Amino acid sequence: VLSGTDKTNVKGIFSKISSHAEEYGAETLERMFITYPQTKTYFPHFDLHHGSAQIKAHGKKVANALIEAVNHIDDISGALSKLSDLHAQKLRVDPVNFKLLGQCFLVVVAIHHPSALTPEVHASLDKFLCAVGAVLTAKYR
Amino acid sequence: VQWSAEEKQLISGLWGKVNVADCGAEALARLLIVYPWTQRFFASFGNLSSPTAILGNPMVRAHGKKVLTSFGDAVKNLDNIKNTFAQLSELHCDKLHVDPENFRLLGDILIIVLAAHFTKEFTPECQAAWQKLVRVVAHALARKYH
Ligand code: HEM
Ligand code: HEM
Repeated sequence: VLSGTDKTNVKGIFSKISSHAEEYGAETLERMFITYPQTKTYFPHFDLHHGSAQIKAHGKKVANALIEAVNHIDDISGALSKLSDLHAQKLRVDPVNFKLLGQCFLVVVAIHHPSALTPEVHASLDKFLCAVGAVLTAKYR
Repeated sequence: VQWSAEEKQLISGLWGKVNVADCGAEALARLLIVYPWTQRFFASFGNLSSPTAILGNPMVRAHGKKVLTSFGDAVKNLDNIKNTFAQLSELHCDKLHVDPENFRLLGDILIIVLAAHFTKEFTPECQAAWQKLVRVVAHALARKYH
């Protein structure tokens, strides 16, 4: 899973967030709308106009869990697991998107925290998101 | 593949400013590090034993250069990819035996590298074009398995 190196990096990089939670998750879910349109299909009830009131609110929702997780990095499940019954049982998110979103996020970061997303921080950061996605989908296994 | 007008002007609107070698040595360097198994194909490159060891190897670095140099050939003739990449879809298929799933990784890693460098310049629209790029090239690369 995540390693001694690993945990400490995700954290060190989640410290330089920062309080930016809002715009970051927000810019990440947007990017994921254009770059990957097929991903809109899940948000019919959603308004998807740049800076749409809603994407705003959901983005600090999505952001606050990634953190939430980062805090209890040592037992992720019961940490996001609840977001498990939602994504898997109700929403039926195609386990493939979880990758798309992870990609846009790791893109947002790379735009603002260039010098800090080094080879090794790229990795770990990707390790982390992969259990995060590996957890929200667990109900598949 | 129907290229749009602002989709080209962008691809090349960014390319012009690209550091083929620098960007070049990273993506490949980030690949060997990011997904370890892919180090299988480059053993002849010598030392790939530590993050450090890798960012320092002049082979990987050297080759890193002709990789994203080839993507440039992708940009310069955005209409004839399946061709400019016919010759190279053989080597990767009949000789090196590389899973298609790995042409796509390198492509998702080119984009992380492109953005890191151009920070805010790499606008969403920007990204849309350039993910459409790696998906195509990537595709033209595997057509030789089919
Ligand atoms: C690490 C990956 C992801 C995380 C951490 C995450 C997080 C969240 C959060 C925090 C919520 C809001 C919880 C609530 O208010 O009930 C949510 C709900 C939702 N998620 Fe995600 N998400 C991820 C990936 C995805 C993917 C891949 C999809 C499918 C494309 C998706 C689609 C949705 C939808 C449609 C909702 C309900 C939003 C609404 O209508 O209010 N999410 N998720
Ligand atoms: C998807 C983007 C890729 C691009 C743009 C690309 C491009 C190229 C090009 C132009 C060559 C010419 C060989 C030479 O210059 O001597 C080459 C060879 C080679 N490719 Fe790639 N290729 C890609 C994918 C991959 C993947 C996924 C792998 C394995 C992980 C790989 C491993 C190799 C190796 C080992 C060689 C020859 C190295 C040597 O014998 O010195 N390539 N590639």
